Amino acid sequence: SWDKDVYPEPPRRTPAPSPQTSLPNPITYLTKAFDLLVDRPVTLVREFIERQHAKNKYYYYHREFRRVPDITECHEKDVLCMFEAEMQWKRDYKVDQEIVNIIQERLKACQQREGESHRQNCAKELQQFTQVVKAYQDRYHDLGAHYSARKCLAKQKQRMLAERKATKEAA
Amino acid sequence: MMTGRQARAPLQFLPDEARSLPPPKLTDPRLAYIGFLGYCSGLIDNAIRRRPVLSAGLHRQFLYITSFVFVGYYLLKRQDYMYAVRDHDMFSYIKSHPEDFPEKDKKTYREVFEEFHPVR
Repeated sequence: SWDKDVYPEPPRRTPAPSPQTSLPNPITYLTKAFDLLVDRPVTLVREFIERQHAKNKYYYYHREFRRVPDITECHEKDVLCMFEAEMQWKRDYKVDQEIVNIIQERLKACQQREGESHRQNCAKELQQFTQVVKAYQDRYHDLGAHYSARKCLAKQKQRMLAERKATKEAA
Repeated sequence: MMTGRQARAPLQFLPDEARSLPPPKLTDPRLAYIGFLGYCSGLIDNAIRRRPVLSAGLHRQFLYITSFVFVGYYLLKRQDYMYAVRDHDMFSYIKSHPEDFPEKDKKTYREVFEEFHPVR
């Protein structure tokens, strides 16, 4: 199972099949034969496997990390804490890449689900995708293949300096 | 470059203050490497005289190993004494003259400027 909020789905609306001809549709008989031949033995096998699972149950946990002061509260050429800051920054980079993957999956699922009405029924998904890729480009882009927290800090300082000269030139 | 240090007690391979250091153990990896060098020298001596390498001259090989391990132990003791002298003199002159060694105020990353060059 998955959490419904992180991967939302609108509720389905399947029409009732209204027959208008006297010819019986063979797809209903095909589905009935499939449920009589395939669904029951697979369900029985899955029930047996679930019983064998419920005989012996054990747990696994999700690892967590506490907060360390980041690269901006570290003395220069001081390795024993700025290493931890770089470590946490790389972990945040990986988690943020997974967040972008989640948003991309949401956008593609919206497009495929809405089909021919994708130009109208998925404005929110495309807007959120545009926002998250704009912020991702403003955070991590053009870092290089040897990226570190110092490079990202320098890029953020450069961006804030450009913002400062932007509001100074506009006032 | 230590011409003014050993001049008070010249021609001393191992002085008295060298006994103040922890002596190297008999299981030092460098000492075992020098013993391996002695064994290799014994093997080479057996090989160059057309003898069975792993059988002949067992007492010769043991003497080679013993002599090499002895001279290696004494040379390692002298090396340890010399480097103790080196870093002791370093720390002593650092302590004696702290005007030429100011304490640098290590600034944090929150205000120092690092130039960023984007890659594209």
